[PDB]
Amino acid sequence: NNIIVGMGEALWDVLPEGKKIGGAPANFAYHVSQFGFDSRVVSAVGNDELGDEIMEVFKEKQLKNQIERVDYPTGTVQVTPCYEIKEGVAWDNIPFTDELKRLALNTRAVCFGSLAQRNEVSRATINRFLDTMPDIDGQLKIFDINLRQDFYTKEVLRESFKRCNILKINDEELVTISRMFGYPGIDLQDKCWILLAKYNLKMLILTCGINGSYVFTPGVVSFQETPKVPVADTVGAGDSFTAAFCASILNGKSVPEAHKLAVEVSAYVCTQSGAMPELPVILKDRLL
Repeated sequence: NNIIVGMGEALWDVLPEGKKIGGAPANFAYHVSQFGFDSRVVSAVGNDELGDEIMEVFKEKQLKNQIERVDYPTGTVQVTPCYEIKEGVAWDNIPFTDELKRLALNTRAVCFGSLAQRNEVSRATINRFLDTMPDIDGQLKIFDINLRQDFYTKEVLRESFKRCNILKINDEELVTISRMFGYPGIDLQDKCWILLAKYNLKMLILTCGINGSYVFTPGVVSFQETPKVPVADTVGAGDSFTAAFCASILNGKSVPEAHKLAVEVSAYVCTQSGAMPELPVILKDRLL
């Protein structure tokens, strides 16, 4: 089966200058659909104006979804270089429905993060989705760990490492994990090797910002420099990386080919103001 799912938060980044849609899930779903995949955003919003607004934007972007309405406000991040991630919100309460069960059974690749597991309701839904979803036929379960503030526990991380088969992590988050799990003093690569082997990962993607990015597979490292481009805004670039990497791997590309496309896609997205720019056709051609 066939469907690619981005699952987690969907919210408004409410800046003094106005508000903007945010959420790694929708961004991943969007970018994977640029590469011809049938994608769904799985989240929840409130029966409120902000929720209606989100749903209209996704309609406008032609972004297909299985978003439920729940009895909690649509999520927001109040922005002040500082972020208040409002709690007790709709995306903390994504329900595990009969329909979501069926979606999980039919899902080819999913990407999920840590933030949307902070609350017991969404955490339970996410884990049940993953445990329902098959993986014996090359399906991808991508944990784009994305640590936010202090919204993570050791148990949430450990269970997610167990459920995923691809981890995407940055070099500072890798330091944090290594501290939590008792190997802080070793080499960067050795930290990655532990995670790759311990959790039987197909791949581990390590991003190091201006210092490039790595993809680890057993016995093999792929490394790419980060291009310097004229940044408009980096919003959505990391999600577009994950989406392009996913698309490439599912298309049958090698890891080095996937890694290269992911870097180029991220670089392009950084040149654009919004999180969901239409991708260049010459980058889409890479999956021919």
